[PDB]
Amino acid sequence: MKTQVAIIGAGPSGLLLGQLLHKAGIDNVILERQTPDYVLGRIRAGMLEQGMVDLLREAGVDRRMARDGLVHEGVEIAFAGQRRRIDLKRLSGGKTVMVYGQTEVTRDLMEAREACGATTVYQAAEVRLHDLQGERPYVTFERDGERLRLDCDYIAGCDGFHGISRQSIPAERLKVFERVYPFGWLGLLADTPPVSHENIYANHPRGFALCSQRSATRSRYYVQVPLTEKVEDWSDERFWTELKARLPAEVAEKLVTGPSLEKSIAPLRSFVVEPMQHGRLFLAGDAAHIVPPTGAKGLNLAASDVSTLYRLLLKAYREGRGELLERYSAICLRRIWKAERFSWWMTSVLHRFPDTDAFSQRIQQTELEYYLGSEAGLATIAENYVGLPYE
Ligand SMILES: Cc1cc2nc3c(=O)[nH]c(=O)nc-3n(C[C@H](O)[C@H](O)[C@H](O)COP(=O)(O)OP(=O)(O)OC[C@H]3O[C@@H](n4cnc5c(N)ncnc54)[C@H](O)[C@@H]3O)c2cc1C
Ligand SMILES: Cc1cc(C(=O)O)ccc1O
Repeated sequence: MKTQVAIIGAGPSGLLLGQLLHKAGIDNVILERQTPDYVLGRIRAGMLEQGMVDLLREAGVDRRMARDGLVHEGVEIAFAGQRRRIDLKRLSGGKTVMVYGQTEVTRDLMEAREACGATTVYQAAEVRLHDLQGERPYVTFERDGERLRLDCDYIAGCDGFHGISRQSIPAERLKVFERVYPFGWLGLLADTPPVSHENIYANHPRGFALCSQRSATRSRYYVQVPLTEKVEDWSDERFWTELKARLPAEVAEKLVTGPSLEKSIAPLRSFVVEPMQHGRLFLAGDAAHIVPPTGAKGLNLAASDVSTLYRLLLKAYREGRGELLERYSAICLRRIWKAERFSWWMTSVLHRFPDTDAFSQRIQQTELEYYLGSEAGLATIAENYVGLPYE
């Protein structure tokens, strides 16, 4: 097989890059280890920045999102008996966020890719990269018993955190920045109407809680839990009871509960690798970095990475200077770290940390009081929440 850009992974990163390159005229093929049904089996929600929204329109996959998508002009933070709404639209200057799940985005992208007949190879196992600093890089994999080879000019590592792409770079070339938080999120997806038309973050002494949406008949809730916890010790019953205890009464009153469609515990991690590339290999999305989901930034960061790689690959294949591709890591990392900072801040002020002292609690409380009580403070949250202007 011959292509111009070999893409590893058919997640939202790889698919979006694939479709963007398609419109541009750049040949590309995607290799996915799992099956389409499995990738779509991944039930992850989604809050979208306008940057990602507009990027889906440019890729031509905006029709269904324009229909099923839900716009939020604001978001709520609850703490210390208070409920404070952040007017995102007003504070950021017209900008908003979009409720549209990653599962839907991934579906939409697949449909556009199948519809246009672009190349995608699922069940591609033992994926291995070759000659990365060489001039004829190539990929090798096995499906249906046969061993194939995909020749290429460039390789896009969009194979997520546990992908082979990052592990294909010599470790001596990479520096890893990592923070593991002492808690996880116990999440529950239910076929119930959301308690609020905007999302609600809650800092409660018992722990963090989050009320979120998917459709308008499907809700997504989280409560922070210790990593000592196992999902089997948490009935739907126990979940709703804890969630209600961590919410304002006037919210818990209005809360429609129900059976769990999905119930899982997710650990919170920060992760960044520098640089994000090696020769003809470019990492994007979870392959390069992880954020705690408190900021809802991982998928949006994946988008910005892909947007940068797409536009550099354009100026490369067109203007014959595949040298601007050296600027990939520096450009992405500037935005990645700003996302890591906000996601870290959000996590730091909304969660309860073990073995913290009285001073830390008061500082956390004062952080919320100041930033939610100041027009400037509110603006710093808002502009980060909707997404800072692209680079
Ligand atoms: C609970 C939770 C809530 C979140 N909420 C938000 C939110 O509200 N807003 C937001 O912007 N982000 C959110 N995120 C972040 C988002 O889910 C991820 O950042 C996003 O999935 C990253 O996409 P990706 O394509 O880079 O990686 P992935 O989605 O993991 O895709 C990687 C693909 O590559 C495949 N693959 C792996 N290894 C190989 C291999 N060797 N060979 C071939 N293929 C391979 C995988 O099967 C997979 O299909 C949330 C995350 C979690 C866990
Ligand atoms: C607001 C938000 C929502 C989700 C979700 O919809 O699951 C995850 C993380 C978030 O910060």
